Amino acid sequence: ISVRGLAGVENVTELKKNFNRHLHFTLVKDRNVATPRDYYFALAHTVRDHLVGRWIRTQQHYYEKDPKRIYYLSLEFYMGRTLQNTMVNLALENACDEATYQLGLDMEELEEIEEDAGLGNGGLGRLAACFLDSMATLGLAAYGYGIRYEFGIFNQKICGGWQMEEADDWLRYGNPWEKARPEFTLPVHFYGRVEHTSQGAKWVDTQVVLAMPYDTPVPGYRNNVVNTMRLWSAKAPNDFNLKDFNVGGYIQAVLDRNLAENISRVLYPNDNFFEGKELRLKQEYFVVAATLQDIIRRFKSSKFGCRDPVRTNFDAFPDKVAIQLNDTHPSLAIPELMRVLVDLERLDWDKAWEVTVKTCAYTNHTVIPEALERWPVHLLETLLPRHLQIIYEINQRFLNRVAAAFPGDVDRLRRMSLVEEGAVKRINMAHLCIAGSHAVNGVARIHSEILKKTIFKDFYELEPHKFQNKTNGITPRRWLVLCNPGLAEIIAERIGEEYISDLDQLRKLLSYVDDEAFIRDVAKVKQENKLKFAAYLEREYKVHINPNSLFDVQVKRIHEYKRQLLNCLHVITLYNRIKKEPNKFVVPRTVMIGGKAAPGYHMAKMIIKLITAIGDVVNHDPVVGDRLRVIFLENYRVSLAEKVIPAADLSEQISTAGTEASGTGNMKFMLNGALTIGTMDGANVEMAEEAGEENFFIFGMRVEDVDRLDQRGYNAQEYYDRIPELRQIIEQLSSGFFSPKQPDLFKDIVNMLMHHDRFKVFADYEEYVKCQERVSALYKNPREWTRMVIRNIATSGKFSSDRTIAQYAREIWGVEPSRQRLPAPDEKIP
Amino acid sequence: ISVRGLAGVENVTELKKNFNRHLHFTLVKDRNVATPRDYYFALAHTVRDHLVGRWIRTQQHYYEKDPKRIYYLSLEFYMGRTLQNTMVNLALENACDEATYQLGLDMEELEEIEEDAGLGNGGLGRLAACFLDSMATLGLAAYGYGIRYEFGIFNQKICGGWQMEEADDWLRYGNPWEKARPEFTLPVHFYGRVEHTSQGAKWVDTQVVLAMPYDTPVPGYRNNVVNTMRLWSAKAPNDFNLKDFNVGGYIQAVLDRNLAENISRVLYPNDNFFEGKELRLKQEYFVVAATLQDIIRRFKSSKFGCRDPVRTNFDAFPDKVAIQLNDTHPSLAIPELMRVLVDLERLDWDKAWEVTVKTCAYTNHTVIPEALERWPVHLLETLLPRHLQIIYEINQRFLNRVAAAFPGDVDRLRRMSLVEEGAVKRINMAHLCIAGSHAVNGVARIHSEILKKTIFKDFYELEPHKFQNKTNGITPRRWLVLCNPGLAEIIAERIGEEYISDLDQLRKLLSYVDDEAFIRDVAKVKQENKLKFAAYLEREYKVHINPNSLFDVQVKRIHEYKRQLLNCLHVITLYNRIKKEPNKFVVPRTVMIGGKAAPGYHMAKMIIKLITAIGDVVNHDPVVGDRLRVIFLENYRVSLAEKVIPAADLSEQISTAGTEASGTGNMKFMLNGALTIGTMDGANVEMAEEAGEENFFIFGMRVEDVDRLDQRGYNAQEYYDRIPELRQIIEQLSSGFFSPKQPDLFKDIVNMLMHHDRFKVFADYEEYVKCQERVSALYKNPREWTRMVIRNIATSGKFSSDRTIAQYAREIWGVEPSRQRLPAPDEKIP
Ligand SMILES: *Cc1c(COP(=O)(O)O)cnc(C)c1O
Ligand SMILES: *Cc1c(COP(=O)(O)O)cnc(C)c1O
Ligand SMILES: O=P(O)(O)OC[C@H]1O[C@H](O)C[C@@H](O)[C@@H]1O
Ligand SMILES: O=P(O)(O)OC[C@H]1O[C@H](O)C[C@@H](O)[C@@H]1O
Repeated sequence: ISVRGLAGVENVTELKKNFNRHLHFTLVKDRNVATPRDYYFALAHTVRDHLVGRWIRTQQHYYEKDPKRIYYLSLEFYMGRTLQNTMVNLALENACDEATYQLGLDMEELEEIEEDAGLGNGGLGRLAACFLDSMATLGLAAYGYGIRYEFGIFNQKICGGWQMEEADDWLRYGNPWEKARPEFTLPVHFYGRVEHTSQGAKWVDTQVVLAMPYDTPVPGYRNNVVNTMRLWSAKAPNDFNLKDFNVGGYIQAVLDRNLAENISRVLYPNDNFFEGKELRLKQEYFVVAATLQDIIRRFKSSKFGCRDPVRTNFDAFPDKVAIQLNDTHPSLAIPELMRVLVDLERLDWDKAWEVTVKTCAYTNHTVIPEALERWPVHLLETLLPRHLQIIYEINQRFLNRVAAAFPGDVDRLRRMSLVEEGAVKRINMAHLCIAGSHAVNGVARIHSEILKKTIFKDFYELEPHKFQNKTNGITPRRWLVLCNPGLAEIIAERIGEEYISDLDQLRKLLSYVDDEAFIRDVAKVKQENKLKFAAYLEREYKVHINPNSLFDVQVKRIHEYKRQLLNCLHVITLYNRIKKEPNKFVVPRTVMIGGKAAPGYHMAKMIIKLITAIGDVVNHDPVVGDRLRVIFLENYRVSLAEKVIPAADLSEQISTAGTEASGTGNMKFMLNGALTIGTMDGANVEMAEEAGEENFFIFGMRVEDVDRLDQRGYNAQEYYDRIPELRQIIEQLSSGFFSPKQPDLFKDIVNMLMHHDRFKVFADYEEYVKCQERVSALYKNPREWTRMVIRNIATSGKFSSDRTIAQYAREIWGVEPSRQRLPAPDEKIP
Repeated sequence: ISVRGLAGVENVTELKKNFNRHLHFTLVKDRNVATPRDYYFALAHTVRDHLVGRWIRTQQHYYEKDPKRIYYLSLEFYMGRTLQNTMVNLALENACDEATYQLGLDMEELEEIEEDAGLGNGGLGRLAACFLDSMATLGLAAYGYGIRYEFGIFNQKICGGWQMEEADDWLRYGNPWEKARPEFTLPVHFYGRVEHTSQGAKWVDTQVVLAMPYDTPVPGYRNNVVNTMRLWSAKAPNDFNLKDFNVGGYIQAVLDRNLAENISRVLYPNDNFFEGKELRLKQEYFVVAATLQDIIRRFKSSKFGCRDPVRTNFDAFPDKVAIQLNDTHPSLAIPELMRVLVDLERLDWDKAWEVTVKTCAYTNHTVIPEALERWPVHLLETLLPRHLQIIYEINQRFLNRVAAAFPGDVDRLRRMSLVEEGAVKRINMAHLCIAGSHAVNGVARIHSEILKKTIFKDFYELEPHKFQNKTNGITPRRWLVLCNPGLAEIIAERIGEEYISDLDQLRKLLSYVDDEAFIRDVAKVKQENKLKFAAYLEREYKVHINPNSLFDVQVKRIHEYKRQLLNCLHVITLYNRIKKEPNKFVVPRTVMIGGKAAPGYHMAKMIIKLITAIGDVVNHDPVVGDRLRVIFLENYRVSLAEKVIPAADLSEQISTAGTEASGTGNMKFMLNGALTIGTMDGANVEMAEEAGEENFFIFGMRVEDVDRLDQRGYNAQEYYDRIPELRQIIEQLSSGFFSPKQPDLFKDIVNMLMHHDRFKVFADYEEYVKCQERVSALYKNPREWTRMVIRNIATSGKFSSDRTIAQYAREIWGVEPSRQRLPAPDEKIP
């Protein structure tokens, strides 16, 4: 059937009775009333049963051996569905497929019922999920720590061409994967004040919110390692949240509990944009405060909570603990770790600081200013009084270091401060992270260099040793084996199965680049994938596409820097050329654009309306026929990504050079048989460098050209003046060609493009359509297109998150990865 | 070990492996980290496994045979713990005891970990729980319908002698008994307006709240019948509760969902007191609206949703459905049933009314005016516009009936109206229930008569056939076998086990009233029970009592009508007499008073403070020694009741004649070997009538005397003037003898007692202490005390809820009870 494992005789039988056990005992139903949803839960519980045995022994193991623990703090974990992925990593897919078949059910149909765990916005949240899978696969004693939001990223609905947001109640029917652990509930403090008494400061008169943990298993790939992802839930204490007496109402007091619990209710839907709301800041401290207590508790036990030197010496803390900051969101971990060590454990400042800097590491994800976390001091002052005091003290000592290193450089002092003066004083969280971490890293080589040359130049000059680079990557398991079994199978037919946990081996496919059978096969799976997607489209969304056309897709969050607008300009150009010479042949294309816009991002929502507007015109023009279709992929999410990427021919990674830190969707497309048209931005550079620029469609300005243009001054009018095709499009938008009933509907877009384009869209237009012509030319030659595809796939190995993690492990965390199978799952009950 | 069933070889082994299965697979723990709480859950899941098989077949059965269904609507279901009760009804107690023993655990210790299901206030809520058990035991196709509050009755804490309320988060660790059924979620409407168009009225522009059901199994006693208790939870739709667009905030919109969901958040802690809050009215419509849709859906299927006459003829509705109203709380079921039949199903008014009256029945629980539900019309007008219109129309037609029956009786017309004029117009819910129900019943013979003679006299004259009586009762399973296995065993040694489901057979114990061994045994179990309670007291609450003293206990909600105050006056009297003649012998007593006061009931909370105040003085007076102890039983609830009642010698049921409708605690004490000192009120009359007034300690005014006194005019000063002992007590309270630091602390109590005593406490004082002397005299003669106890126990059979239900079944519901074992639980999987 494929290498989805063995469909053993004993195990298919075992699976079936357990499926029935759960349907009866767990779901309390009987075959005559069970619905596809009940069937999905019976299977889910059956699959979950197979990894609890391994989960327990993996955790017990770490307790016995006591290795260095890796804590990955992130406010986002974009997990997606977990049924299939678990089957894959446990080599249970074929057996389950067989068993459910014999039970007379379609597994694929049941998989579609599982709700996505959308606890993320985009890149940052998905990176964290890929990292978790890789860390488990490399046998690291790693824990994912975050917030269990009851409402993840909103579900997007397109009404009248506009985006409509609606609550993502992903827990409505329950989550069979998580395991509530009320018994490990911890208290977290807010507000209050600071008392300076005799021997130390005291954080007093605080409001308490409880943090209840929920554990979700993270199985490695076929090695029997099952790590833990612990998500915190907010819970109100029963006392003061009732006991602070003297009139108010008993009923009201109970109803008001949903005020402390609102902390974990919803994820902020902002991608690469900072919103200084109090609720956000509370979420950030909540995950940090709770997580640290858990970290120290585990440390206090270790082998020190037995003997060792005997005296809670936190000198070994950094040797046993490593906490990674996914961006600046969990940055309060730095002052919080100090608060505990100094205030509670009573270590002297300097010893505490040494421990802190040595166990923390920060990962930066973007260079755009509006994405930078700068919290107003009045907010920190009110909510976390003691932490503000600690930050000021950290700032005081750090600046003194700078003054001593650069005597008389007074501007450098204000530039590097963690405290920013002005309208309102703010705390620069990124500066806090650099100072309290022993390693700071970019997510792609060019991004890492830009940090050193630009944004954090002063910091780099101060401590050059801190700055590193760790190019992102994706997990080959979910992003290849799981979403594209067809491609995975043909690859395995030639080079084996070891590449799933050793992607570098894909290089061996280079020697089949002229193989006639392989070329035919690679081309065949892509065709089958396109056919399956085209079908899904009519199935779930309804209104036909042509599977023979080139599948041009751009899927990612809607941003001005991602330039979905530049994609739009090309689409309109194609249309206009067809309308000019109707009876001329052009390569057919289905351009698919999908993504979510943050609710308050007006421009982004205006762009979604433009895309659908273009589609309304283009898709109903009889002269165009089936040569050009414009489709807006609704509710883009992980599960939707697993469907479109395998069916894509052209991947669009066209951000303005220097704005996309790395990107990961790009890598997803490369490994799945799509060719890339993009700019020399983020990881695109390392991808073209790995595949050879000849096998990539690079166009536009490089970083240097962008900067030259800024010195000069960017004037969009010039481009409008010298390019008639560009002019024609802008006047079409301005006159209502795309919005008849509301002719001035797109005035904001035109106004912006002509007068305040921060991402110089017009500047890359000419080179962009010229380059698009080149891809169309190559698509006309199937054999050569496929051969170039083989060159990309065979060369994408460097982009596996296993490689990224192995580097973090060795160069930051100080641990050694291991592909050693944990001693089976085998029963056992001590 | 006792007759807690057989401890079979095959079944004790089977239990143990399943206990381990769950500990591993369900709890995801391993013996080395499992805590008593984990052990309790493994056992709970193991026990729950044994009744799912029976649950499924019982329900499937009713679907096949299609008998008349009984729907018990109640806003309260005071369930308590369910582990032991399930073991008892499934004859699993000994096997579980054995198995857990072999696993090296104490079952009793694990039982104590289960949280009470406190979804009730007192009598009314517990009656509903006893009824559910009896209905299952008598094999009736009955369903309990209510609200799944996430916060039940508050947990009471005594601080400084004052009651402190704190949230009852009974779901914190989860509920292994319930089964969420998200797939049967229903929509419920609120607000909106009424549109009168061409063919009928339309309820329009309504706010929608979803009702999600949770099913809990209700096993009958050893007959393999497992009925269902369905509790509704409020859930916000994802749409409008987000989709009603045009600024407000996306985050805020999501946070605001906890506004529609506040409907099922907390139970109103009012016992026999009406609070006209909107939230309450919403809870009342919510349970009614959701439940009815479920009832009709099941009816539409029946055997009509196949064939029968063919044409949704609701003429057979009353033949297939019976809905019982537990008080007036679910009274909106009457107009709601009409709304559906008329507005949605389009039946003519008269046909709809006929169906409605014929399927509904109302149970009244009290005669005090402040407990009566009179909803302001402006509230119904805003929240349920169409229902108000229907009520007015029902009122119009009913009054016309009255006018036609009593021509010219204009006062009778205003007196009987469902609408009350005055300050604000209100809707008398009790009048609504009488008019739209075919049967109205009291809960005790005297209460039932009072309804006919007083409160509902006019209604009785109009339709004498509606009014009935159904004396309350309690379940012998939880209230004897479960809480007092020792007494149950010795009874079974003589007369067998058939009495557990046929309590009348207790009469056979009358022939052992002179049996020397029995007298010794009955006396022995009571001593063992007292010893176990005295221990529990020091264990969990700490500060000694003497097990040889008479255990004088009064446990029920704190009310002015229950007269805990009269109990207090006696306690102080005892104290004062001892202080007068210290070296005189008096029978030792431990008087225990326990109960919860509604948060806003100032007097009730003042009484709790008085009780603890008396204890502070009495319990620390060296001259008193161990002869007199005053203890306030904290957090009285079902689980606490199962501990004190079996250990009681004297039961206090001293309400003012004519105020306690029936009472049920009284019956609990009678069946458990306690003698009763009380007034001729509620069921007390039927109890003394059953045991013989000679075996009861009756004192005080009868109803007639109370009324004579009211004609005359009650003057408390008279009693104060003629009774020196009474005078001495009042002046002690007034001068601070019981409150040194705050001498005027109890001025409200004294003021009330002397000037506004609605329950004439002083009037029953003399006869009360005189009578208390008589019980002390009899306690001095162990043999005779025990013999009188045997007379009460042997004669309590009439007070089993099986008898009550059998009567409801035959005289109201029109169904026949059956003690037929359902065809085993046996596997099966169709
Ligand atoms: C991989 C992924 C992303 C990131 O895409 P980029 O093109 O790097 O912005 C965003 N959303 C989802 C659903 C993803 O799977
Ligand atoms: C039986 C019971 C009641 C009712 O007691 P009465 O004396 O009839 O008021 C109240 N609360 C609990 C805990 C009960 O078990
Ligand atoms: O003790 P910590 O590491 O917090 O948690 C360890 C626990 O993790 C998971 O919930 C699985 C469970 O078997 C294990 O006992
Ligand atoms: O169809 P209704 O009567 O609503 O519910 C019937 C269901 O009740 C319970 O949840 C047990 C389950 O086995 C049964 O199928």
